Amino acid sequence: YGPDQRAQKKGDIILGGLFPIHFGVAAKDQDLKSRPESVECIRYNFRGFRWLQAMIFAIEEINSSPALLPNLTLGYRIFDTCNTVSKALEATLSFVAQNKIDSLNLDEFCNCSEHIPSTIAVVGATGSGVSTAVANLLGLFYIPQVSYASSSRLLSNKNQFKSFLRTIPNDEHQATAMADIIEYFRWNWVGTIAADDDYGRPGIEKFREEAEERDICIDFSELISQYSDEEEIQHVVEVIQNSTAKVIVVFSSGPDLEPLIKEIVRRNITGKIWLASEAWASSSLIAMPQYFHVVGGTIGFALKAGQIPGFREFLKKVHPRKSVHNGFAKEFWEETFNCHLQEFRPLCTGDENISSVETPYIDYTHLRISYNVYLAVYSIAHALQDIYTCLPGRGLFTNGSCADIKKVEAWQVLKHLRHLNFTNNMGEQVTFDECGDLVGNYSIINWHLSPEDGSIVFKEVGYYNVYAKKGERLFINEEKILWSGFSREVPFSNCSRDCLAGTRKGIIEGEPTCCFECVECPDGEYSDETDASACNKCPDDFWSNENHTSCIAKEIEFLSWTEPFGIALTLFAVLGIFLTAFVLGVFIKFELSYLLLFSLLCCFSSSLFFIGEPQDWTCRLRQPAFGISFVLCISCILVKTNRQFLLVFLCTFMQIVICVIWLYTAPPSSYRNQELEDEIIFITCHEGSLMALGFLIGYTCLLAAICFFFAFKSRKLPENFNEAKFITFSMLIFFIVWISFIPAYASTYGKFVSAVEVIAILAASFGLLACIFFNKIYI
Amino acid sequence: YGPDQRAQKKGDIILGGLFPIHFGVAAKDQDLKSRPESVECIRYNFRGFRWLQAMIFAIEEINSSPALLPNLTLGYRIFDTCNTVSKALEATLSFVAQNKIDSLNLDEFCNCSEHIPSTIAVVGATGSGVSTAVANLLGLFYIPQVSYASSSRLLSNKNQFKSFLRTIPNDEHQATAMADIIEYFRWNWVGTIAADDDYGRPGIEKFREEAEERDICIDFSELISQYSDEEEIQHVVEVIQNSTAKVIVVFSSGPDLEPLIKEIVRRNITGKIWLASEAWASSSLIAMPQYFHVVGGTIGFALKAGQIPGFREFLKKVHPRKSVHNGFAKEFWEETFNCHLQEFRPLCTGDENISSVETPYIDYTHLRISYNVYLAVYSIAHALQDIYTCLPGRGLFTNGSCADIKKVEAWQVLKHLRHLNFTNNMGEQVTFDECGDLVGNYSIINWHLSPEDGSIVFKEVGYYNVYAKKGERLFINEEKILWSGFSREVPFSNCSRDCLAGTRKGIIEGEPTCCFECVECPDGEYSDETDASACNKCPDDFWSNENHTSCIAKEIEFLSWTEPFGIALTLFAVLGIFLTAFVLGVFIKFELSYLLLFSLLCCFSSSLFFIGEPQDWTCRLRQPAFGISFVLCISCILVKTNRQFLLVFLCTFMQIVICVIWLYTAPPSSYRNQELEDEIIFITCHEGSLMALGFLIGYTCLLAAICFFFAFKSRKLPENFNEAKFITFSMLIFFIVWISFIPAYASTYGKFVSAVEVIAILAASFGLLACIFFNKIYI
Ligand SMILES: *[C@@H]1O[C@H](CO)[C@@H](O[C@@H]2O[C@H](CO)[C@@H](O[C@@H]3O[C@H](CO)[C@@H](O)[C@H](O)[C@H]3NC(C)=O)[C@H](O)[C@H]2NC(C)=O)[C@H](O)[C@H]1NC(C)=O
Ligand SMILES: *[C@@H]1O[C@H](CO)[C@@H](O[C@@H]2O[C@H](CO)[C@@H](O[C@@H]3O[C@H](CO)[C@@H](O)[C@H](O)[C@H]3NC(C)=O)[C@H](O)[C@H]2NC(C)=O)[C@H](O)[C@H]1NC(C)=O
Ligand SMILES: *[C@@H]1O[C@H](CO)[C@@H](O[C@@H]2O[C@H](CO)[C@@H](O)[C@H](O)[C@H]2NC(C)=O)[C@H](O)[C@H]1NC(C)=O
Ligand SMILES: *[C@@H]1O[C@H](CO)[C@@H](O[C@@H]2O[C@H](CO)[C@@H](O)[C@H](O)[C@H]2NC(C)=O)[C@H](O)[C@H]1NC(C)=O
Ligand SMILES: N[C@@H](Cc1c[nH]c2ccccc12)C(=O)O
Ligand SMILES: N[C@@H](Cc1c[nH]c2ccccc12)C(=O)O
Ligand SMILES: *[C@@H]1O[C@H](CO)[C@@H](O)[C@H](O)[C@H]1NC(C)=O
Ligand SMILES: *[C@@H]1O[C@H](CO)[C@@H](O)[C@H](O)[C@H]1NC(C)=O
Ligand SMILES: *[C@@H]1O[C@H](CO)[C@@H](O)[C@H](O)[C@H]1NC(C)=O
Ligand SMILES: *[C@@H]1O[C@H](CO)[C@@H](O)[C@H](O)[C@H]1NC(C)=O
Ligand SMILES: *[C@@H]1O[C@H](CO)[C@@H](O)[C@H](O)[C@H]1NC(C)=O
Ligand SMILES: *[C@@H]1O[C@H](CO)[C@@H](O)[C@H](O)[C@H]1NC(C)=O
Ligand SMILES: *[C@@H]1O[C@H](CO)[C@@H](O)[C@H](O)[C@H]1NC(C)=O
Ligand SMILES: *[C@@H]1O[C@H](CO)[C@@H](O)[C@H](O)[C@H]1NC(C)=O
Ligand SMILES: [Ca+2]
Ligand SMILES: [Ca+2]
Ligand SMILES: [Ca+2]
Ligand SMILES: [Ca+2]
Repeated sequence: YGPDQRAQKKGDIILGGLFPIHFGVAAKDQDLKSRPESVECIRYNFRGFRWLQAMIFAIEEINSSPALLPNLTLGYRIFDTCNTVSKALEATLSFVAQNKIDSLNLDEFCNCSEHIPSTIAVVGATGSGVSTAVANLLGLFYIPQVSYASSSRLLSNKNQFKSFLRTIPNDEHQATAMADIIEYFRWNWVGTIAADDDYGRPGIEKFREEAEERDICIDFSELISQYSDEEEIQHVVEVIQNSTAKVIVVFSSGPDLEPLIKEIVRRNITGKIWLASEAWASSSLIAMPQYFHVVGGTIGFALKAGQIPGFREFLKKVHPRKSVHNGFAKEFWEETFNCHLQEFRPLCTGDENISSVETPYIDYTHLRISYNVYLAVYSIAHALQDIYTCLPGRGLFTNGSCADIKKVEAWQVLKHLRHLNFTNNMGEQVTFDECGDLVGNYSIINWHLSPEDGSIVFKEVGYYNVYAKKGERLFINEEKILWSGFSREVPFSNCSRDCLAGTRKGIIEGEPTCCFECVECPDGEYSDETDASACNKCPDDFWSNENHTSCIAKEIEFLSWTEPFGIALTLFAVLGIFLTAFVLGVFIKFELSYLLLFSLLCCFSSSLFFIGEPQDWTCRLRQPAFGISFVLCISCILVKTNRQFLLVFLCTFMQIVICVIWLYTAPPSSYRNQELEDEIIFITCHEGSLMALGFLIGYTCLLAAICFFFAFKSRKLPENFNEAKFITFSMLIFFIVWISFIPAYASTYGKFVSAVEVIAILAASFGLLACIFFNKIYI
Repeated sequence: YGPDQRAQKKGDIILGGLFPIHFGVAAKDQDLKSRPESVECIRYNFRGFRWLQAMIFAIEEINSSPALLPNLTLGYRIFDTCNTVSKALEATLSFVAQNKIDSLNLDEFCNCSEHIPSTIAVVGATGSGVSTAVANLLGLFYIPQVSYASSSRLLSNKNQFKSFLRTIPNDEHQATAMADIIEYFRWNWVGTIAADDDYGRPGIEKFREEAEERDICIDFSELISQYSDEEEIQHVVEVIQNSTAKVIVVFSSGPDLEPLIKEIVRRNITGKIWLASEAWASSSLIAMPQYFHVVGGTIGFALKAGQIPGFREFLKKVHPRKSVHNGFAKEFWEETFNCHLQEFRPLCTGDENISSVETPYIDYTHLRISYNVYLAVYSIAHALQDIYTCLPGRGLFTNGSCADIKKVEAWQVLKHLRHLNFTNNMGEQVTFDECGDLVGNYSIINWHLSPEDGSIVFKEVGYYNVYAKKGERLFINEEKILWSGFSREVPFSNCSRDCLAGTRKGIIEGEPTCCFECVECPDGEYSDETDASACNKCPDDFWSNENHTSCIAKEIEFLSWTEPFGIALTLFAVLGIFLTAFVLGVFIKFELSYLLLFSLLCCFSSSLFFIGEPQDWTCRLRQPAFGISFVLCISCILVKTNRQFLLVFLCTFMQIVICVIWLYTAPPSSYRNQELEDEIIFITCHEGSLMALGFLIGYTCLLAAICFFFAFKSRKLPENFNEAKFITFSMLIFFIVWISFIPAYASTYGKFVSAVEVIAILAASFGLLACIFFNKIYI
């Protein structure tokens, strides 16, 4: 009863089933003026008819093989749910009719003897919005429902759907796999689209939850349906166009993506790569050749294929007349041959060849969901077998006493179906968990266009092994992947382009972490990585390059010790020492000959002892350059004609006491200065407050000035061949040198702050011997 | 029939109803050894019994007032769904029993005359996981279901739930309101918790979708249930403890938050503020006084209260004996008085006072959902009224012919219920939209503890006007809000603390945009805002401050025009001019008196014409400082005793030709230099390649040196009171000055690169007159 398009066959134990022979109900909506009537289904699903044949075929195989359920035949009352909850509930209200005694004792059948004989276990409700609505009605009467296709995670809640097992993997793994793919191809800017029913809605939240532990920032997220209006479809395609993201993760069903794909083709939005859910990655509505402008390269998923023997030869044995136990055969015949079967449209002779036309009923390469239908009805058969072959004192019920077969109930088959452990025709073990589902391995496919009259071929490009360890589960042989149909290079679908090794990452306000700008950082930056979020600072003896990469450029070494700028002045000091020694020899052979020669040679020999990079001793040894000058300027008071002479320690010991007092105040330490930035590693010796200045003013500007007022009366007096005149000329040379010293010493730094003093001491002590020794010798 | 705890009363038109008298079914799960039986409900819901009394009371009011539905009495078959889909489906399978002809013609009642008289419109299914499961079964038979409490957005899909209207607002507005509150209090780091059924799951996705257009980054998102296990509850409280976010948006129901709230109290996780959904913000399971350590200050929502007259006096008229049409009264009596009614537990006399004990059945301050029950049954009455008072040729059905009352069907009441426009007892208009719901205004409450024996009082702190414009809908009078129970200051719940105006925002890799670090930016930074994501760069005449805020510090103005460093040298130049003029007057009164006085005064008067900030003319007027020196040094060849003399243009015109050729090569333009960074706005005049150097070497070092070999034979020759000797002394002064000029000119910059040349010209031209004019005058 119920609907009047059944597929019915009597038997001892009646199964029942629910299959999607059409794709939907008609678009007519009632205004409720007239009394409402049953809505008529519109499209046709040859894949759904193949699923129905796979159920019926395995029931004939169980009734054929006598090693499984002997002297007991299986019937079935297979209905058709046109992918709608109402058409499914009209069927599963006729499934539970004899069981409807427990609340309504007022059934009292009164229209049949066996009273619509009680279904033991229903196999069906493909959609997950349909299984959720049928498993609520098959949960009061405890009839087990073994669904072959519904694969949402809401149905794995065994406090509400108390009797629901399924032979298709959960979708907690597929939303992990679609994040592993996006992580593996190094994308971080994707968008999601999900069908608004119980399949896409809790299956895109798992992808959102598992693509933010990988940094898979989501761009947009829209929900579609198969009954959405034109404003909603236009809004979804405007969000697709208004964005810049090439990976679109579509977690939807077959005919829910149809109004979006039609309109995206009609508006020609090319470039995106569609990661596909399992429900539409092998679909005879989206894989159509004229959609291949926008739908190509769609890396999808598919379940593990099966092998059913004799099934393809059983599919061709169909007929609208020889099949008396199949009410859908006439509708399939008329829809596949464009006939009109008589018992615009020509009358059908009924002698056609089924292998002649091209249709998804017989043009298939792998059984994937049809094998799940076969496996579900074999699961119910292998539970009825264990009820059949149970010995007393051994079973599963209370006190081990198992139940009979001739009066078997639905909850006993549910109890045995929970504890199921059997083997297929492929040697695999099938067992339902505590949440009642199987576990399987996905085989990632790709959408290629066959270049000889073929529609679309699905080329397998890897797997997804769910048994392996977390992290190593995905294998993508990416030399078979044709990006957007024809290309070969992996497309760029990041948000902002990853900047180079000279720049850092700077963010925009109101945009995610996955989108930045990239600016350069200054002054000791050294962005050593490629995408560093903050470039560091260099060590103090290093400075950044021109391209702002790793700072291998060190700072200065400004010393000029043996350089060709200081070595020539050292040669001048050696020439002064040699010219002094050649006069000392002529003064020895041929106190003003001992001290005013020895300290005079010291003032020109220790003046070469202030070059190079200074240190503690080379920074404390600047005091002899004045202490020896104060003793070598004693000739101006010792060689005069106004001459008890060995009391030069009335000034030399004063200078020595000044030096011994000032060596603690002006410290014996070079001080490295930071005046420039790039190459500024200095050494400047940092005289304290007044020490060397007071020492110079009290010796080298005081003795030569106290000699000045004493020799100004003798400058116009020649004596001993004008010795006073030559002393005054050397004193004028010394005054010119000490006038030239101080401003050039004040207005220089570093390399040129010592080369003024060391040149001025040379220029004074060379004149103070060349004006005097030559005139005293050559006369 | 169905369940054997009904509330039944016969009548002409039977309504039906579904109410949550208990809170859930017992925790016993079947192992299916025994034959499974009906599970027994556990807790009690006095609020649910108040809702049942509000339905029954309005049915008595319709049967009482003769102005509404006269000569026609309303019955009801009210059942009890213990918040479970299975207990609701056992009831709504006994609602549709006479309507079960359309698919099963084999009903053929055979146990009643009227055959369980057909319910016209059911009122119930409070939960939104229960209304979704009952509206699928009341959508084949087109019975209208007017739910009073289910408020999810999945039920507003009129292609699947074809007959479902409701008198509670949708939850597309409440998830907007909870984002408006978080935006209004300036939070950006929240966490969400949602009950895993059809209420929290599509209601937290709307909050996630509307709290990322406001930048409301989400921290965590967990799903709970009332059947969750201890590992899941421990995981949720470990995510709450392991996070740092104080705003927790709980979108859940009453008894779904119970195992989380119990365990959070048992582990004492204090500090969080719980934004509440409407379902538990006024709940007699969470608002309990011992939970107030962690549950306080919970800014919730509540619907608009109603006024039902006579209802509180009707509630006290209940009795287990006088109520013959109410099967729940004995259970309510026994559960509220701890009795055991006879027809551990003492026997009940049945003479107690209902207003004596404290219970949520009678301790209420505002009718919110009870008014919705009243409004739903008045909606069905005001649709039956319009079927009653329809004139022919005027109705809503086909060709205007409306239907009778004595044979009325469910789809006619559905048609009239769609077109409903009536008025309450409060003067408000009630009309269902095209998606079949009402619109209402929320009244935001807060959870205060009453400090005299009270449990928890709910103090209203504002509203949420959904009729107003988008953006201005929320009004929070925040001087009534007690944060976490007692406090008064708004709590800080951002991710990272907003940094100051000296620093920028730097990001962390692997963390959202809402969390940053804050580093300082250098060298012309001027972070003018408070939380700028990138600090700008200053204009070139400005440099950054010490605190790196807005750069008001301008650069240098190094000129020294009228400063106390250049004005004293200008006074020295004026003194040189005056001392030259006083000698010119004594040479006039008492060509070497004309040219060697006029050009000599020019060389000391135009030497003050090179001070200040230079410009085109003040940078081209450096050439007279050599052109006048070459003409004023002509005295050294014009005043000698070896003296056709007016051919000084054999050198002065050569210098003039050099200047006229070099004024284009060395350009007349000051060049601003950038040698330092902070205060470095310079002017340096940028001599070209060799122009001034060659001019100086060809005039001022050439004439004085060609005079040298001519006057070296006359230096030992006194003539005209030693004029040659005084000329040689002035030439030695000039040679000393031009030896002191060049190194101090080379080793300075800017302010000290002109003050060396302008001092050296003064020192040369003062000596070249003071050595000569004084000896020529005073003799
Ligand atoms: C889109 O943005 C992505 C950021 O999420 C980029 O992903 C980055 O790719 C890098 C390779 O180009 C990865 O570097 C790897 O780092 C690990 C250590 O973390 C090393 O062992 C690997 O050797 C190294 N890879 C190579 C080739 O050297 C980054 O780790 C990775 N970022 C993250 C967060 O994982 C994408 O590159 C970018 N897209 C494009 C096209 O550039
Ligand atoms: C948590 O982070 C939030 C960032 O999302 C901070 O929110 C910022 O608060 C500022 C006020 O303190 C807002 O400034 C306002 O800016 C508008 C113009 O955009 C002006 O008209 C207002 O006058 C100005 N407010 C004041 C008081 O001057 C920021 O706009 C706002 N950020 C955003 C993105 O809106 C929170 O402040 C922060 N929490 C705490 C406690 O600081
Ligand atoms: C799951 O997928 C994997 C890979 O696609 C399959 O694992 C292989 O199984 C064969 C047969 O046992 C082994 O010889 C290989 O070594 C396996 N590959 C590995 C471990 O990488 C497996 O057949 C699939 N199906 C199931 C049910 O596990
Ligand atoms: C919705 O909420 C608002 C504010 O809580 C209420 O609006 C006020 O209504 C009264 C009566 O009409 C007016 O006098 C006020 O001016 C309104 N306030 C405004 C416009 O800010 C309103 O009563 C609530 N209910 C409905 C059904 O709108
Ligand atoms: N899991 C799918 C059902 C499904 C799997 N494969 C399919 C192929 C076609 C149609 C539906 C399916 C759903 O929830 O809807
Ligand atoms: N909308 C709630 C129903 C509800 C509203 N208020 C309530 C108060 C108590 C219990 C349930 C409710 C839900 O979907 O579940
Ligand atoms: C798309 O972008 C245009 C231009 O900014 C804008 O006008 C339009 O509203 C956008 N549409 C959507 C859906 O964002
Ligand atoms: C869509 O665009 C592609 C490439 O731009 C082009 O080949 C194709 O013909 C277009 N189709 C339509 C219908 O505009
Ligand atoms: C043993 O089995 C009988 C019926 O088979 C049952 O009534 C009884 O309770 C059982 N006893 C135990 C201890 O299991
Ligand atoms: C039962 O199933 C388990 C795995 O689920 C398997 O290891 C075991 O071999 C099965 N039992 C038998 C008897 O095959
Ligand atoms: C909480 O933090 C601790 C310490 O880092 C960690 O060991 C634990 O696994 C965390 N738990 C969760 C649920 O994040
Ligand atoms: C929980 O903590 C609060 C404050 O720390 C304290 O007042 C209260 O007594 C605690 N309760 C328990 C059970 O530890
Ligand atoms: C008028 O009404 C009759 C019955 O009331 C109906 O059969 C007929 O179709 C209607 N005609 C029009 C034009 O509405
Ligand atoms: C019908 O409802 C509208 C608003 O929905 C209201 O404006 C109008 O007044 C109502 N009709 C009557 C007759 O009150
Ligand atoms: Ca398909
Ligand atoms: Ca934003
Ligand atoms: Ca409650
Ligand atoms: Ca991260």
